[PDB]
Amino acid sequence: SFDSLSPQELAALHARHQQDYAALQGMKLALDLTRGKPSAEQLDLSNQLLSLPGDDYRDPEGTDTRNYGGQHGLPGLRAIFAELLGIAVPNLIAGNNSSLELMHDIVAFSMLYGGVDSPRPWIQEQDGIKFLCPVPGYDRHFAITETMGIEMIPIPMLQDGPDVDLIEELVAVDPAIKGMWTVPVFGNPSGVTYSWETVRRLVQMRTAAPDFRLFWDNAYAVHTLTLDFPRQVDVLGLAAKAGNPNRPYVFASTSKITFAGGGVSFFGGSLGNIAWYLQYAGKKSIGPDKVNQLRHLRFFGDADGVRLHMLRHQQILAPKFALVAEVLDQRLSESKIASWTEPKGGYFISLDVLPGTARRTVALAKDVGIAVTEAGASFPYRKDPDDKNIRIAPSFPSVPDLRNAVDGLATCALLAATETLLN
Amino acid sequence: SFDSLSPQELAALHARHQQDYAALQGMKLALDLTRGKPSAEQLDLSNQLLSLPGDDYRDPEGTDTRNYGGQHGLPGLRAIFAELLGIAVPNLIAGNNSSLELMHDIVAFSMLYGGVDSPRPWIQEQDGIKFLCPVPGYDRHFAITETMGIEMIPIPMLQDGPDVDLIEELVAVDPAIKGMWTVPVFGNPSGVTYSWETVRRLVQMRTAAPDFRLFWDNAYAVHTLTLDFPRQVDVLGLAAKAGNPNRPYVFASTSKITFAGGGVSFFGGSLGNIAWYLQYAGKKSIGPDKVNQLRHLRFFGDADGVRLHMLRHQQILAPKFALVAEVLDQRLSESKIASWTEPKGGYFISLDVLPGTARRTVALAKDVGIAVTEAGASFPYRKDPDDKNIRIAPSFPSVPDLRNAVDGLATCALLAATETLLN
Ligand SMILES: Cc1ncc(COP(=O)(O)O)c(/C=N/[C@@H](CC(=O)c2ccccc2N)C(=O)O)c1O
Ligand SMILES: Cc1ncc(COP(=O)(O)O)c(CN)c1O
Ligand SMILES: O=C(O)c1cc(O)c2ccccc2n1
Repeated sequence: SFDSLSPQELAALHARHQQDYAALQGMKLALDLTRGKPSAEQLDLSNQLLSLPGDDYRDPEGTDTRNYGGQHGLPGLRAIFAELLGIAVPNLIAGNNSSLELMHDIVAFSMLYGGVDSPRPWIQEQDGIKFLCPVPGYDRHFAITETMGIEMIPIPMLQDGPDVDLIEELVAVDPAIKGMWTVPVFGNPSGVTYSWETVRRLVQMRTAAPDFRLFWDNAYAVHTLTLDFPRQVDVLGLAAKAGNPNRPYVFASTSKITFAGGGVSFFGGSLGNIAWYLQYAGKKSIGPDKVNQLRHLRFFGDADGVRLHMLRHQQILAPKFALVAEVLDQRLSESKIASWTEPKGGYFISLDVLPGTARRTVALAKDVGIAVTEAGASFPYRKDPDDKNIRIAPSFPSVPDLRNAVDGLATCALLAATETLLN
Repeated sequence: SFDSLSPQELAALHARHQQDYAALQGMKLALDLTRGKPSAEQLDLSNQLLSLPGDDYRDPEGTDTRNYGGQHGLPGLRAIFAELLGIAVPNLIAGNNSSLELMHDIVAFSMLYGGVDSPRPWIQEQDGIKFLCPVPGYDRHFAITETMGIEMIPIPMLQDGPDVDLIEELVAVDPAIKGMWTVPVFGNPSGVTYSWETVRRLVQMRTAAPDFRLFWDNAYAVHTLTLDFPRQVDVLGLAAKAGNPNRPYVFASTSKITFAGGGVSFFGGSLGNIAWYLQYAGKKSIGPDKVNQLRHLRFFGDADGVRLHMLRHQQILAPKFALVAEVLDQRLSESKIASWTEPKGGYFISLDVLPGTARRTVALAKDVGIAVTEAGASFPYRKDPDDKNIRIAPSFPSVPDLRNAVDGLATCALLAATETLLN
């Protein structure tokens, strides 16, 4: 254990780490733990999509999916995800291949036009616009707010959601706070799922801004690492009962169900928000790709079809997550320099190494050929005040590559730890 | 000859037309000439896309199209349209199913961020922003500028392009004019193709705004109604020789080549404009749908494959355009109340009836069950100052429906003419 270590014991331990690191570099590795994309083996599960939908190009309504028209998306596919998400079909639309693009356009519409009940477009707010950002969180959420000039306020994540006490306090006195980024199930990468009590408070709390929005990015809605699927909290129902029906914007995607970048996105909200979004989305496109929505409807068949498909993903992913946890445990637990999540779903593991050493750890790994996500990536402005957090993405590499990559990463974290202790 | 006539005879002809209109009212019609979309017969030409790409999900470069990554689009598909458009592959990207969406986002980026060489974002221009709009023009272009609060200035269309003399005088002295909408080949709905000399002048003219842009929406680039395809003028090359390389934004689409709403879009520009667009598009999406780009590349094979496919469209469309022309000629020519285009390509015929009667003509047709595009639809703010222009969309209906609909429209146009003449 490294808080109990003598001065000689630390110098010798640092020396052993130096040899481990020397040995590691001599292996000339070329490994990568940085992107959360499905493995080829996962993608193969959806290869039937590559020959679908075949000659019958009509959906169950009789719609010719090959021709212009229809902003809402195919109702038959929406009905499947309506069940999975617990959102009524009229409150859910299906888009193109990117939920991020839906999230981006909603922010852009808010800047240029204002939301459905905004006093003015957000670009006209002379004191600027703020979003609350539970951390660790999703760097592509932060990039959207950063690029639009929206200030980001980081919020600690707790076991069953973010720090709602803190959130409630900020929004009570600051009318400039217009939004909050969330991934409310198996968060990227905390792995935290918001409890019902957390959700109830977030949709009931009084906000100084009358048009405050929850960006409810349910990217991992069905993405279990066990054989159970999580119950979806009824965020839209709770918000309406609280008198804030327009507050949540719900997003989902099949990027990690079928093809990453070749899937279908979803947006859910109040009827007022659906009409608001479609009014402005109609200036941008005649409508989404109905053929790809038809392929997905034919492939899935129904919601049980999606569930069955997700357990097939789970059987591939779960051993990779178990391996990462075991390796971190065997290399790091005794030193007590680190801690990590053991998620029940989602695509990431969040590792905290010794404070003050995360950047160094990442740099050490890069010079032995192990690519590790940049330090601070899960924080707005890439600013991790403790310089401790590293994201690990287990999905893509083979099991043997994953073992080599995480064992090397652990070697780098230990040497970085002894380096800082000696100073 | 209506305009030279004899008052009881004018009254008698009006009585004649009324009998024609009563007859039309009997036939209990339900017809529609408003839909600029491919017929089901045209869409059938591309039904093999519904089973593509099949088992081989890799492009020629080995890219797994089922997984994340890559903003430019598949190089093999870009190479086909690079040849068709005369734009080098690095200067052309392929998007999702909507070129309109590319145009919208570029305008949105210009408002929020400014273009690559703008002095400031357009939303920071205290005197506002204007676009030049050749008329008749594309209403969805006008909807983008209208929704963004960009003032539109209509420009008369002439035989070989818009009124370049007028355009040159406006842009030289007004720094608020930032852009011009164009459809430079087979314009929607004028059918006018910009001449080589016109293109040359538009890319050389001095503009008061240093970041003036030509929105070069080449929607109908290969969409001939004869057995020959137009030359593509090298707008990007000519602009670069003029010292204005950033001036043109080129757009294209397969919406009327393969599936309308299920095709692939394209954006072309200087290397600076490509990098500028992708920088901000990268905040919106991880990237476009490579699998649909793969289906199109596999379906088309090469540029000659696209050309032959377009000739298959021409065989379906040309008799429909010929029928409309034949009916208008036989019913309206003697009266001299009207004139219409005879386009060599594109999707529309532009009809001018007697000035002051277009709104009435449309109402009369609707009241006998013939839906006709509303007066002013091809003008910014829906303002046709002469109340004469009607757009005809020949592509969608069957030959018998097209014949009945255009013949009905003529009766309404004739009846509307005699009404105003007696008044
Ligand atoms: C919470 C949340 N919301 C939306 C999305 C995007 O989903 P859409 O495809 O529908 O737009 C995500 C996805 N995250 C992944 C994927 C990712 O970034 C990535 C980026 C570049 C190259 C490869 C990649 N694998 C990651 O963080 O690595 C996400 O976690
Ligand atoms: C001139 C023009 N530009 C753009 C578009 C939009 O095409 P897309 O389907 O690629 O958005 C159309 C529709 N045919 C059009 O006529
Ligand atoms: O939904 C539509 O029917 C629609 C909308 C458009 O902008 C079109 C443009 C060109 C051609 C057909 C079009 N059709």
